Amino acid sequence: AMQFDVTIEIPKGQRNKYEVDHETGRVRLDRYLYTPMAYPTDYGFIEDTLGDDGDPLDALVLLPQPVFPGVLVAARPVGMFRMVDEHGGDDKVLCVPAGDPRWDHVQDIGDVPAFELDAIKHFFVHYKDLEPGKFVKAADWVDRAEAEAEVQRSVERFKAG
Amino acid sequence: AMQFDVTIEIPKGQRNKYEVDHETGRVRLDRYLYTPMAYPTDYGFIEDTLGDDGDPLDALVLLPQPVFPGVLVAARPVGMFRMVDEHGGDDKVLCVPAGDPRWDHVQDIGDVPAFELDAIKHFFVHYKDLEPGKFVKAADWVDRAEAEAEVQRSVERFKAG
Amino acid sequence: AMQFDVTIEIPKGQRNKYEVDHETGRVRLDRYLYTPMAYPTDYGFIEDTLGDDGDPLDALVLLPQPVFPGVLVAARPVGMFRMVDEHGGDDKVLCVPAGDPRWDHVQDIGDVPAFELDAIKHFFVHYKDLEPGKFVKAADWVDRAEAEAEVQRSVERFKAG
Amino acid sequence: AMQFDVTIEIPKGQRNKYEVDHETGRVRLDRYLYTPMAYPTDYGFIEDTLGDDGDPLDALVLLPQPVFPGVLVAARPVGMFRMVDEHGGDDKVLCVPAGDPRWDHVQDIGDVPAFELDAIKHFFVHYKDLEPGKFVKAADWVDRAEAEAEVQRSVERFKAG
Amino acid sequence: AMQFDVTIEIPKGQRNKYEVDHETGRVRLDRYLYTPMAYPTDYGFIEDTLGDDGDPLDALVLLPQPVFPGVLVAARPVGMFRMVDEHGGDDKVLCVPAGDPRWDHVQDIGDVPAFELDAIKHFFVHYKDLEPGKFVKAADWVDRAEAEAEVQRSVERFKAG
Amino acid sequence: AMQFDVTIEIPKGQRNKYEVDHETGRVRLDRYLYTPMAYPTDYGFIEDTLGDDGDPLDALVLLPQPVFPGVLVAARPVGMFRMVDEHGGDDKVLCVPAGDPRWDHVQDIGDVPAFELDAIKHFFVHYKDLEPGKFVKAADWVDRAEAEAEVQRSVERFKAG
Ligand SMILES: c1ccc(-n2cccc2-c2nc(N3CC3)nc(N3CC3)n2)cc1
Ligand SMILES: c1ccc(-n2cccc2-c2nc(N3CC3)nc(N3CC3)n2)cc1
Ligand SMILES: c1ccc(-n2cccc2-c2nc(N3CC3)nc(N3CC3)n2)cc1
Ligand SMILES: c1ccc(-n2cccc2-c2nc(N3CC3)nc(N3CC3)n2)cc1
Ligand SMILES: c1ccc(-n2cccc2-c2nc(N3CC3)nc(N3CC3)n2)cc1
Ligand SMILES: c1ccc(-n2cccc2-c2nc(N3CC3)nc(N3CC3)n2)cc1
Repeated sequence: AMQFDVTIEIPKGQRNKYEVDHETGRVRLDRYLYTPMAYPTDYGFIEDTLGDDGDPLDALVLLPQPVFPGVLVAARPVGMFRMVDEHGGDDKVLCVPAGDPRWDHVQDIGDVPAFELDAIKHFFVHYKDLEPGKFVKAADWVDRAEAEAEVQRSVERFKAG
Repeated sequence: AMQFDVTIEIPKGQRNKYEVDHETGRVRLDRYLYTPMAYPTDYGFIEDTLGDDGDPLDALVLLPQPVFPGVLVAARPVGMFRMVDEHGGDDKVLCVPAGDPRWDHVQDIGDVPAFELDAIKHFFVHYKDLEPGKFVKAADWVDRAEAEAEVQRSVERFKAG
Repeated sequence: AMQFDVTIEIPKGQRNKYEVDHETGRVRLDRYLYTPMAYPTDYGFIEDTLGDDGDPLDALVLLPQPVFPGVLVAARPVGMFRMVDEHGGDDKVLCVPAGDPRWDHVQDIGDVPAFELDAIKHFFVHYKDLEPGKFVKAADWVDRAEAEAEVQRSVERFKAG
Repeated sequence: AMQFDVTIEIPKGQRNKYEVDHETGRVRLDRYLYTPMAYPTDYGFIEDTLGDDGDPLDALVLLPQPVFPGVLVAARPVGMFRMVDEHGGDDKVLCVPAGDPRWDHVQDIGDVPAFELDAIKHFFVHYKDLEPGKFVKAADWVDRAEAEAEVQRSVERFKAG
Repeated sequence: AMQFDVTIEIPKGQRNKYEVDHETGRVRLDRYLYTPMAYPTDYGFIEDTLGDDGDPLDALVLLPQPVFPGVLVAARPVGMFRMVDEHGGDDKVLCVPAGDPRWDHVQDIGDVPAFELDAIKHFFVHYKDLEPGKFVKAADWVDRAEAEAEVQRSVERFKAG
Repeated sequence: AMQFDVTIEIPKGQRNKYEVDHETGRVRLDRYLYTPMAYPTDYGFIEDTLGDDGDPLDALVLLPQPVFPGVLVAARPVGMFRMVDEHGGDDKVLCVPAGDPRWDHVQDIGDVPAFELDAIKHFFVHYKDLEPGKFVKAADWVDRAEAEAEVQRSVERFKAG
């Protein structure tokens, strides 16, 4: 089964948006969000990847308790959230903790409840509503096979360099 | 100057929606919100009032640090958020702490920054997006004179009974 | 379907053990726990009940986010944790929030994962290990039909008085 | 040994100052403190007392973990902090949890370390520095015998009424 | 306009005092404060500077929500807090987040309210009261032009080396 | 007196178990604990050591307020918790903050109260009860002289390499 390390930038329930400077590895505060919304899951990027937009591939990790910015988590994909914004393509791979038997019944996107997927969709659709010249469109949930394919080629793109 | 006590139901930054049973005075959990949003200010109702919808008049209080559910706060109005939802009319009076000199430059709705008012508007417009058969419309900010008038008549309505 | 109000005494993740004085309705700190353990779910009692030990019937409520001590929650039973301690019988009804469609797939004790039930069992078995003259025994999970029966007779016992 | 119930108004580490309305029993926010200071211990008043200033006798309770406003704690005195402010006399009885063997080596004011007593003194001396027309003077730590005497007469004063 | 990166050592509302080892870049706990006081703003140092005392130039950053130790924040100066302690000179540049339109009305020290500046002054004047052989004196607020000048020469001093 | 730097991995009161990758220095989430237990003290490892099991020597640090993962703390030993688990030997040195006069009365294991040592023992004995093929045995508290000896040889082992 596929497995990778996700560096968590943003803990769940945060209104601060943290980034990592990929040159130095330092955590940076991007901004305090302009809307009254909180990140629905722990958010980060997959280590040693180069995604479809020239930045590392983003990842959502379902955790029982949040972690701190900069922490590594061994994760496995169960699906992916596909979206296009002002950057360009900006897809997020949905993951669970790898090697944890408490998440063994979550194998594909159908195993995740609709209310949770709807909530995650709602965040990314609406969190930049009050920022001018920033939108999102083409929001769509896809299965694990599609998620594994995008991880695979993002590792290939990274190795070429 | 006008002054009243607000019973805070919901602290700022909460995703739990608390109500008060007005018969008993007990705090009740209404629901965990279906959207990934947090209450932008401390939220409650004005004591000894009966609003335009047959329930007590709601109030938003700007606090530097949040309080707990059930706590009283002496407040004064600076404006009001006017809205209509599935209940009917459901206006919220915007307030600051009374007798605190740190809020003396906030006297009317123009003194509150646009980014804060936009954020408060955004919460109430979008927080019930994933609940079916629940909407809001006619969202509008009004000045202190209009807010003081609605408080005044809500006290009259309450005394008649 | 059966439904009742649970008054939450202890939030999830707390090491403080709160009780309610049933004469006054006041929240009281019983004690800070002697073991390094935290309450695995939100813990309280069902209103207007008199259980098999002469005190109100205890209840465990599965919540996504914890509440404060004294808060009411409309709940429905899905099972029960049966145990005997130094008090005598001391059963806890396992519940979920009533009227919430996100918990509709949890109807009986089989729908709750083993890891969660094992964790809840582990707390009540071990949390009084360092308190002398305090034990527990006969720890056992039972189904909803058994839970509904104990609620039913505890309401009957309460009405007789 | 002497024992009494303390109603905790203010948790440890808080910058919000809560009071209780003694007519209704409701918790009220007095104010957010003007200095960058936090309450060094859990703070409240002893139930059914009338102190040397016409209000209930205040109490500081040493707890391992803080509680919520309005919670009762069975406590026993080990000393008292004597002070005079703009109100008049305003003494605070230092207490530990009663019936807890982990506090059995704390019997009198000498058993409490100097650094903790100095820190508690520092709070009450300096927390109203930026509020005009508010001071404190005659700050002094006294032993348990003196504390027990003030509790005793404050109960007598309360019973006369 | 002037702009720089501040590495936040201490979040707002903390009683732990963190430092950074400038050789390694590791966060270190200096000490738990001896007084019952909390840091009034987020506190750190400006990257790539060498101040008037041979250490990096300290900075206070006004944030709506606190960050974690080690996080970078792009900031711009609006003033400076001038003080002398047992180290020697130990000035702190007051900043707001750069490129955030919500702070555009804060351009100079006059735009910051007196209550906030008084509170920040109060912390640094009193937080070492219970530490022997440690004082502060010559506490004074100065404008942006003075702050920009000290940043400018601290960058020059750093480049010389 | 002996003194060393402890890198804190796990803050007190956490159910997340963090490790450090000793190759990179990155913090990693090992797992969310399977039992409803929280870490009784701040937990980490001593820098530049190689213990009796081929990994760095673990350390428990008594702090008044918890720190974040990755933070350095100058500590001194007062005792050691000796235990054998599925790894092999896995001893933990009990420490207090070095150069802090508030901990000067804690010099050896006898100065630490029995309730605290019992609680720490209880955590490590029971926290892996629900993980299969994981046990602990030979749990025993030893004095400072024994702790200093194990630190001494773990530094020797580290220097050989
Ligand atoms: C499927 C996927 C996720 C969830 N879900 C939503 C909120 C929390 C969870 C959750 N949370 C957990 N853990 C670690 C405590 N486990 C699961 N399980 C697959 C059975 N689900 C429920 C069903
Ligand atoms: C006008 C009204 C509110 C705000 N505002 C937005 C977030 C926090 C505040 C705030 N917060 C405070 N306090 C108590 C710490 N005071 C004020 N002032 C009127 C000057 N504003 C700023 C300007
Ligand atoms: C069955 C029962 C409970 C859980 N469980 C364990 C931790 C959190 C949950 C949980 N949490 C949630 N909510 C409100 C966010 N929903 C559910 N679901 C029935 C599908 N489960 C998972 C499966
Ligand atoms: C005497 C009195 C108080 C303290 N002290 C200061 C901070 C925490 C404590 C404290 N905290 C505790 N508990 C419950 C965890 N127990 C004690 N003991 C009397 C031995 N002290 C230490 C010595
Ligand atoms: C001037 C400078 C600072 C403040 N002040 C004090 C506490 C919070 C604030 C504050 N907080 C905010 N944000 C981000 C939420 N914005 C501002 N504004 C310049 C209008 N002020 C108020 C007026
Ligand atoms: C001996 C060793 C530890 C403790 N103890 C247990 C919980 C907190 C403490 C504690 N906590 C503290 N600090 C920093 C606030 N100081 C001490 N003292 C040696 C006197 N003890 C009490 C007695």
